[PDB]
Amino acid sequence: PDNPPNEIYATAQQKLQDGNWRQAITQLEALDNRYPFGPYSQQVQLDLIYAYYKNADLPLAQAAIDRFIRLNPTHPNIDYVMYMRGLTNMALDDSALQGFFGVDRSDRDPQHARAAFSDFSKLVRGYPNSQYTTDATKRLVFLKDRLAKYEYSVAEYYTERGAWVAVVNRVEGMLRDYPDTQATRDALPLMENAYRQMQMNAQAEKVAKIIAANSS
Amino acid sequence: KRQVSGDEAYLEAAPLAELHAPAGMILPVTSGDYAIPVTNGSGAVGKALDIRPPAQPLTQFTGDTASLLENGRGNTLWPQVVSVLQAKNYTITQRDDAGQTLTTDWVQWNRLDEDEQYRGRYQISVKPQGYQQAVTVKLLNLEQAGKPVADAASMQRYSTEMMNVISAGLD
Amino acid sequence: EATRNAAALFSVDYKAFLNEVNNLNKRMGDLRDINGEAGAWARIMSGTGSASGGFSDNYTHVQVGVDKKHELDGLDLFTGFTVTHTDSSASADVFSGKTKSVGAGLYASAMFDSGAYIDLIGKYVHHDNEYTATFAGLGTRDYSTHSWYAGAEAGYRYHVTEDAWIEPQAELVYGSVSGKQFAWKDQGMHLSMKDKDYNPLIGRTGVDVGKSFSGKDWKVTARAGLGYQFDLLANGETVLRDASGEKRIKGEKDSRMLMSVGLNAEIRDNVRFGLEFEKSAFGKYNVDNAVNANFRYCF
Amino acid sequence: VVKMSPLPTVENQFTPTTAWSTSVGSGIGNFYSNLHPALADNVVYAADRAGLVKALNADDGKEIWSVSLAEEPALLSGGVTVSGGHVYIGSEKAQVYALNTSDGTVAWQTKVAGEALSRPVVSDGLVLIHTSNGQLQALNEADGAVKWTVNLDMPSLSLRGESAPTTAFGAAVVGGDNGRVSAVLMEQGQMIWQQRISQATGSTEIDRLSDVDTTPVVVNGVVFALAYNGNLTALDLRSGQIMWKRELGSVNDFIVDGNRIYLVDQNDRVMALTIDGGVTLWTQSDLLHRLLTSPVLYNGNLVVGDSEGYLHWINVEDGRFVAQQKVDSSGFQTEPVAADGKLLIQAKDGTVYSITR
Amino acid sequence: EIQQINIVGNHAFTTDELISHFQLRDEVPWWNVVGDRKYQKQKLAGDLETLRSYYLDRGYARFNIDSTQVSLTPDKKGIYVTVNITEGDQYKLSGVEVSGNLAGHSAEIEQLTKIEPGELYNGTKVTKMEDDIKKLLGRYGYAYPRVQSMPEINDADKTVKLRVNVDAGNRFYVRKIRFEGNDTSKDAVLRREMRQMEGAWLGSDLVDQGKERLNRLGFFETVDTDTQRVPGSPDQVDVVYKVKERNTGCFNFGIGYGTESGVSFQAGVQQDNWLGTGYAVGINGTKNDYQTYAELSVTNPYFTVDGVSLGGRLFYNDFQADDADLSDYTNKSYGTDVTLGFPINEYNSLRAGLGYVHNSLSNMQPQVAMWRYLYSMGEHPSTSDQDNSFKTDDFTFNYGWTYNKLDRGYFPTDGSRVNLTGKVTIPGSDNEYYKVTLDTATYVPIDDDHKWVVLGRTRWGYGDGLGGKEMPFYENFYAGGSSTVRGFQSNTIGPKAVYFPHDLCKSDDAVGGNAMAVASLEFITPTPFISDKYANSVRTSFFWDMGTVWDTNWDSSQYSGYPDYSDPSNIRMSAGIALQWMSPLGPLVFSYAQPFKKYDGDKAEQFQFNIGKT
Amino acid sequence: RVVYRPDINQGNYLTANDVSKIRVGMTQQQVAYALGTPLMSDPFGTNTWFYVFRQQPGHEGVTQQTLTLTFNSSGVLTNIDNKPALSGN
Repeated sequence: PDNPPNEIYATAQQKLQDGNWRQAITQLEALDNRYPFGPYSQQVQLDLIYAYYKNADLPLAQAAIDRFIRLNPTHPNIDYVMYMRGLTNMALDDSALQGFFGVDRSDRDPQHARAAFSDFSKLVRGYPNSQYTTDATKRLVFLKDRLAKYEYSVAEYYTERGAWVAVVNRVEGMLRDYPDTQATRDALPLMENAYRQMQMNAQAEKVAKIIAANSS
Repeated sequence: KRQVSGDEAYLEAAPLAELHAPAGMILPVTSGDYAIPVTNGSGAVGKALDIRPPAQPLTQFTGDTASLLENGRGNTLWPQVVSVLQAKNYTITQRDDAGQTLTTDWVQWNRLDEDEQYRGRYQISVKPQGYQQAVTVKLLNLEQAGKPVADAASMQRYSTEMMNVISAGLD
Repeated sequence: EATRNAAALFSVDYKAFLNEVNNLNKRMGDLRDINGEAGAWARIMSGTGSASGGFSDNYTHVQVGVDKKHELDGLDLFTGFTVTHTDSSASADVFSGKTKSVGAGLYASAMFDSGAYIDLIGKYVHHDNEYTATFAGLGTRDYSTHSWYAGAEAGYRYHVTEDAWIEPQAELVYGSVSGKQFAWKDQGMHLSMKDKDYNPLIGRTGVDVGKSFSGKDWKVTARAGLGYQFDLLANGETVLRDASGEKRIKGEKDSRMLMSVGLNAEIRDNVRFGLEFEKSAFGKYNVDNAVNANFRYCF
Repeated sequence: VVKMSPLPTVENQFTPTTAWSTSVGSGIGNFYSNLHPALADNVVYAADRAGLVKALNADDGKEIWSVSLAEEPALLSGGVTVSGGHVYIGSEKAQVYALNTSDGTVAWQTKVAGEALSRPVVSDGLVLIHTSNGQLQALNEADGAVKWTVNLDMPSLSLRGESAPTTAFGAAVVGGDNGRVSAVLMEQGQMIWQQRISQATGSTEIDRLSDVDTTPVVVNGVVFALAYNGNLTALDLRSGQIMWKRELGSVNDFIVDGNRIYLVDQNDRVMALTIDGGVTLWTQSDLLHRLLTSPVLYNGNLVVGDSEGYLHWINVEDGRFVAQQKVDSSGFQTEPVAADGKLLIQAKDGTVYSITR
Repeated sequence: EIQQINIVGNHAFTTDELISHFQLRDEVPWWNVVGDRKYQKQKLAGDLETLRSYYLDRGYARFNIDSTQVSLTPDKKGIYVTVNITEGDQYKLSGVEVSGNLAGHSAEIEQLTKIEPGELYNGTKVTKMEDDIKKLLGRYGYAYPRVQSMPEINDADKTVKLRVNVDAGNRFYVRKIRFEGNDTSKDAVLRREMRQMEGAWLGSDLVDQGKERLNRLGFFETVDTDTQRVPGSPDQVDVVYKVKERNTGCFNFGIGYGTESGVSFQAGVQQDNWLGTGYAVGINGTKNDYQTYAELSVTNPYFTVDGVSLGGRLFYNDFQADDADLSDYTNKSYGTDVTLGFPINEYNSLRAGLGYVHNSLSNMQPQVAMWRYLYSMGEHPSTSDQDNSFKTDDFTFNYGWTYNKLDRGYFPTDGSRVNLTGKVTIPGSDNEYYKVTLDTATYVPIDDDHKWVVLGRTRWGYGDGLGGKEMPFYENFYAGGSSTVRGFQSNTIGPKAVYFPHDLCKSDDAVGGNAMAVASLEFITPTPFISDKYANSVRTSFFWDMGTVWDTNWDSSQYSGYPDYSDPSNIRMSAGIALQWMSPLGPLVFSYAQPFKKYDGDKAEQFQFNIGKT
Repeated sequence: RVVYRPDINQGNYLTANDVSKIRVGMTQQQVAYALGTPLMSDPFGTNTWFYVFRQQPGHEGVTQQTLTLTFNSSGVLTNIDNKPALSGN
């Protein structure tokens, strides 16, 4: 039932402290939909974000991020919301039984990693003076390495099959977007071999030249 | 709890090292959006970061700001603060200069769990005449918590939240 | 010999009635924890038992059913239909046989806001057995009968805690089964035994405590307790005539006890886990049940 | 369905009995049309839906002739009209029949563009039929010879049972499926004037019928029309002017007493209205939404049917259930006919019943 | 509620058959409740379009809907709908001509456009022409051509000529091929099934075959192709295969602590796709006072990237059934095999391999068939006594041939799958024999909706020894149960052992016949009680089953008193209803079958609950 | 060996008529219009263009044809080169 917001809000933050995400989110949703324009319902929406993230309710977390950013384009705490959106995408990406068996989820679907990289890039470009920028940048590095590994695996397969120009396009895009990764360094030999197999070595000497220059 | 959900595996990421073209050679790499701007550190990484909603004042909270911004007998907050300093917190301000209304409190050890033993600080208060209502600052001092001394944008908001919620209770 | 062997089959028929006897949250599912009055449930079990004289048996019952209803003001009553099939195999001193029974019936339940619930069920089945015994010269024979099983139960759920509820319950059920009459004239002597329609009744009082943790962190619906069952009536009367003379037999009451069950913890939306307990009443009548534990992990 | 159907009260002052029954065959059935017969020299001409048609002798109910016009069924729609020594009929299959009375075989058969819902009418040596499409056609009695096809406009929601035009001073007037009641000079096929008496006094046109499909009645210069959505109007033959208006309407069949005018509301509310101001006299609430038919004057009284097959009688002053009749248990959906001091009511299978007072 | 429909204004066809093709219905037929009688404007327009097609398809080109009217009774309960039309007249297809900047493939279009002269117009074949001409031009890689059709009509000659203009456009190339939705399976397993190679000229047929192969892999509940052009270069198109990964494989566990059996232990996993690696791993085991069974098997379908597969298995079967001596004999069977296979074309695969087996059986119950087998082996033990032991080891070579063309990977709605498995011995083995088995499953639908389908299952098997020998009985065929004749009993059909006295005593149990043949016909229909979302998650079938297994070696002269067993004529026959359900726990079946023509020892079980494989 | 190796195509194809349209001294745009957009270019050093036609019907000798068109860094055709390939294996 409805009552003054004091007791309901106090119980809400108290059970957030206890960590009972179920009852916490039920209470918060009830209070928010009861007072859709309360004095400080924005804090309630932030608590909704936190509850969805910690309760493993990721799609609802993403939807609530989108709703909050649409209703509140400018606020002293946008960086937190965008960081949570990126965290949502990150967490959705990497978690399964391969985590138990330690299988590199590198050549799987990269879409979620791509979206997370986009959101973290938006954040780090936006407010470098915030407090989440360092962890964000570390996540940027990890994600970029991951995408490079995925493209490397695709190129490796296409070489294995014998399609000698799809590999060229793939590794060329890899160079054009991942200039500072291990994957491109390892894929340069794929360039060399592919150019060799086309009877047009003229670019193959250049590939060997750049390989020798950067091999050290 | 209190950290990010995922593992700290990305903390062990490989270094981001670029490559240089040789003589008489060009390189088209600078043609995408996957560029990582260089930024300094001094940020809580790994599980050390405290992901937790930044509780809003419930006005001005840019730094440690705790000024009070519609009331006529707005001076009634000081006896209410005395009531707050009474059984409400059982703690009379360290310098309760009510005549000058500069009732600066003393450092405490209030606790709210969250894997934290205690978190209390001297939320210094002064009551000027600003804005529509009778102004009253809540600028806190150095926050103690379990640490000897420490401060952070969210951390200072935690101690200020205690002054924020209680002062707003008087409404 | 021949007279006692039929009683064991009547006891097996009582055991078949005893096997047909189940709980309220098990035979027809828990009265709570299901939000919709429209829902389908089932009951698959395989029990066993034994008695003095080599009378051992093992039965397997598979039943399904559905119910559909709407809501009301203070009592969300529901009702529906169900089907069942039982198959058992038993052995004795000089007797051994297998029985089966296919039947259809209806179930209903109603729970109040005070935690008290009631349930009822009624089913008609066509039970046919086929057994061989060398005593009395009968040999091998198969006989069929119609069984009308009617049962009622009720329970008082107490909200002891958020994850604990001590819910006493009491039930009473009566069933009508037409008897079979047969003469052993194939061996040379009449030895005719005639069994009439039996309409026994039996009640049961049981005290149990169920702990139902949730959130997939524990997700364990454990249920401990005990119950006592007493046969109110027993109409297993059979009149036998032979060279020595004429004899009459009648059914007997029950004073049986039943123990708790296993864990039955379904953790996540894709996994399962559960167990069952069996009462090894060796001292009383060398009685027993069947116990098992298994779980399924599907990727 | 959740719809109130009040029971009929019991009142009696005289006992009328059925003169005879006919049972022509599978007539109107569950359909809806304007199948009512015509009387000429003590012989009624009943028409059957399945293509049958029978002439019957009055005061005795004796079969004269009966012929079938099967094709396959025929689906007769128009009412029975007689002119010269012939009868004219329209069918739902977009055909028109000219039958030669006693002979039975069609004197001449022609085709029309659309269903002939409109009751056929003869005037000035031409028969006027209004198709269920937005067209009206004048046909010659010799052999077809469509004189003209005057076009009309209508939205795709109009209720059936289209209006029957009436002639006066050489010009025929007819209502429209949107309220545009118009007049046409019936010798060359030119449309003079029209006006919309039906006001769309609602929220959205989907729930608004706002069309007139009942025949107008002319008295000197005054004439009337009745739309489903209401909008009773008195208008004069000279042009599109309105002497007075009323927001009750909601009728599809009405008669005139010379001084008073009767009507049937949608909720089955019957009142008597005056020439000048149209003030109600009384009302009846015994049968609400029971789908009564048109009232007919007879010996200074009114006779009405119903969709329950319970014939009702009404006093000319203040109304009174002088007699209540029960002849069929399935109901009535036809239009009553009175001539030579005799009343006839059509049914589904018993079809025509001639009553005695 | 709708009441009447009329098509007044026609004089060529009857009203009833015209309205028969309408989805909208005006009146319910007597002895059925198949259809409803309401009013819906959108389906009125749809049926109007169908009516337009059903006139234009037979040379009534000069046809147009003059008008359509919907009305209402003055009671708001019954609705009449009328249509007034213009039939026009019959017309004849004068001829066809082609034009445009068509590509050098003009011969194919010209051949495909050929129509028998003297025939009337029909819009259905014309529409087929545009559709399949577009498909043809897409086969060579023109995804976006534009075609126009003009039916010139000469009424004075009752003729209609079609002028079709084709605009091939530009060449098309695929820049990238990106997958989406594969949460677990690695990109390699999806990419290795493709036939439209990245960086080449597009082929629509190649993309279609790729999506078909992804479907046939059998671990994707739904797959949808999508070809979209890049907003960059004028002629470059990206291709995406939006999949939705499903469940596969199960880990199960159980313990059977009980008085009558002591302790029974069961565990095992079986995935056809291990962690997305693409392997297939099945391991399981059980231990009991009567049973000790275990087996392990691993297969890689892509040992090399052409289609070559390599798979092996091992098994230990020392169950040691001793108690009660109920038609059981002490037996330990341990063995292994390894096989490799390769495809011979796009749709047929061969496989071959080698195997070692060893079997030790002691304390065999007496019966004539096994005594004859042992006599053929050269051993002559006592008839009434049961104490002999037999050790044997066998080298063997096995092979197989598979044809697979199925619209989907599991309970499909098209195609056929056949599989032949041959199993011969080789010199150096104690046993000398061979055995050939064959399975076939053909799916044929009845309409393009692919919801109602007929299914034909056939299983055959036969073998024998060579050089005056005979195979061991323990490797003989069996019949009865799911995946076989339904409803009878698990492994109940066949010759029954003849027990020696301990004269001859007949046994209800079977020993399996050397020659087996069964067949089955199934109607498959949707489930009316299942919503749309789960509609493609269950299956209801009506099955008619027949089967027969016998022994081709039966010296009926020596024991002519007992019923003959060398007679294949003793057919069995059953039928019933089967309900296949796919569950988060896996695939389940449910059959309520009533045998029609049954024999002795049937042990009829009208309720079977097989789990797995299905 | 004998196993089914599916057919493989590895670049934009061209014919004799496509080659005959080529003349030295034309701009990038309309030559791309004439021959389609090249799939494999050289962003390394010079901005030359390649047109490779490859066909490997499976267990058959690969057929290759290379058309290398070198352009100045302004947008016009500098020179061309054609090669029926089939050298080596």
